[PDB]
Amino acid sequence: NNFYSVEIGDSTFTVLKRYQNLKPIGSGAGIVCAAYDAILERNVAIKKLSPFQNQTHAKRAYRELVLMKCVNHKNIIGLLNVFTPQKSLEEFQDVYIVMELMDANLCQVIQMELDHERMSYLLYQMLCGIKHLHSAGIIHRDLKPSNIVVKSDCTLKILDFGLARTAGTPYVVTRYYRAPEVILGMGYKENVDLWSVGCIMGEMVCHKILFPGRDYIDQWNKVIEQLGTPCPEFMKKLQPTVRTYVENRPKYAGYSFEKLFPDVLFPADSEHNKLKASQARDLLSKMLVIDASKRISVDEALQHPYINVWYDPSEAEAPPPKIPREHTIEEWKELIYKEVMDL
Amino acid sequence: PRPTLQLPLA
Ligand SMILES: Nc1ncnc2c1ncn2[C@@H]1O[C@H](COP(=O)(O)OP(=O)(O)NP(=O)(O)O)[C@@H](O)[C@H]1O
Repeated sequence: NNFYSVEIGDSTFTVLKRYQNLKPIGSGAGIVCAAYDAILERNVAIKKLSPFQNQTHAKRAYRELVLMKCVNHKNIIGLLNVFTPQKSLEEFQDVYIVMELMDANLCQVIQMELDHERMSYLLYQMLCGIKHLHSAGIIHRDLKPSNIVVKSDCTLKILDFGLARTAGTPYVVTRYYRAPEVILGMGYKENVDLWSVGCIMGEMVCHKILFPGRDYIDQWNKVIEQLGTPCPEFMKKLQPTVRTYVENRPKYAGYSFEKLFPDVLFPADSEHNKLKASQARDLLSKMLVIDASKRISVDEALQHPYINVWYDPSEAEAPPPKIPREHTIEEWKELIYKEVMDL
Repeated sequence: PRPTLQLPLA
């Protein structure tokens, strides 16, 4: 057989013979291994979608597969190969995705003391990845440090495309990174992603989660205590039921960004470049805005003095990815299989 | 131009 089985913890990894020396790197709710591609003479990451058990997983796996092939960008994780051990549609069970192997999570970077140049450059690349997805009207929706991978040369790529979709109107976004429009059930546009960037940027500066809500409702308490109760113009935009609860909350003044992010928490202003704590804080104050209509866009974030120094139109103005929604599990299984065989 | 930066990753 062209394949072979190797146990990783408890689950079985039935991969192509070309992929050798499989080692576990990360966990999910898909298990990821680091391997060596004997044919390509390079290190790879192999994700086993543990995929069509229910209609939710099916849409998540289909989205991941379709978007991974269409998107071709420096700051998006690239698809190298897709395969299945099974030989028929009836046999079909497991889906394996082969990608470029990165050295770490952004969790490790949050436990590091960076200089302005590395923070800025990491954020710039993140924004390039997000701008690319948005140029095709795709919103990531689940940006968090475990979805952001980095290399020792300070390069970065975005990872999860399971929830990635167009602008719309349940609990699938990770709590701490949920924007007010996701927490409060409003409609979300592209800049929902900028709130996630602000939470990640704040985590990098403070080295702790920015809004550590204890549940999905306490998440709102954490945001209004730090930022202040939103103004009545934002309240009018809420559904009457959510609005009554939000207006019933105790009133918060919030804290200034100078008190939330003092100079001492940012890297020292280098004598060798023009990057400054006051610009990083200004950028944070434009991303961590509750009302999405008053919060900046990805483009405005790329134009920001803390980020624009790296601007390169080859990465920042790259052509949009060319993309060519309710089915049963049987219709989905058939749909996944057709895409696996095609690529 | 493309920078020459490093992250000490364990
Ligand atoms: N291509 C890759 N290169 C390096 N590390 C990777 C790669 N893909 C995944 N990882 C690692 O594996 C972890 C889990 O991957 P993955 O399941 O795709 O993301 P996730 O959305 O955070 N998981 P989950 O939401 O719990 O299902 C990541 O946080 C990384 O540590």
